[PDB]
Amino acid sequence: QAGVQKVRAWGPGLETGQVGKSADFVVEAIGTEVGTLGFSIEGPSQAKIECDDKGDGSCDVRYWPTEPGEYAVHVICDDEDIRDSPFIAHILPAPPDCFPDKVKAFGPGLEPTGCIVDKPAEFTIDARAAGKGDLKLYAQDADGCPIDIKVIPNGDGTFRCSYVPTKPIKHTIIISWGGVNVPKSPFRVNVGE
Ligand SMILES: [K+]
Repeated sequence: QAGVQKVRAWGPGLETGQVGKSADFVVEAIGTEVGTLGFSIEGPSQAKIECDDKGDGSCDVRYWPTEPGEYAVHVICDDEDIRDSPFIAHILPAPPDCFPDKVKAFGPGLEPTGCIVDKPAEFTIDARAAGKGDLKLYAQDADGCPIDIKVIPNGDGTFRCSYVPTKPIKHTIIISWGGVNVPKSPFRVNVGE
């Protein structure tokens, strides 16, 4: 097994976030089982890290940095860090004008079911209630491939998004605002076909 990468972590919490909001990311395991893994956090607060198994070979991991600054996120497979562990995340003070919980995202292209290969998967993002922030999307299929999402701002605080899935496998989409995961996200989408 010197040719295959057993474990992948990706998402906003690996890079960034905001005091008082949760820092979230996703971990996919192929080789060993999902509860085989450890996590620890090094930083200016004793953020409590928490793994949440989705049953499909992946989990939603999230922690709560109650202090601004630089945290080291460790993702461990048999007492060793995985490829890019640790992860340095810079947590920001909470801006008084950013509201990630208010972002709402929806569309056939974010639904668990119904999406089919080689056809456009579409959705919208409505940040009109969400105050000042940066939109950032992270997206991978289960084979670990990046998914390129077209995102066009309508201008009014609303976004048309689309991708064309290429294989009948899981595609996971994470949406963040102000560097913080939005409610309902990550979206696990079976591209059937
Ligand atoms: K790293």
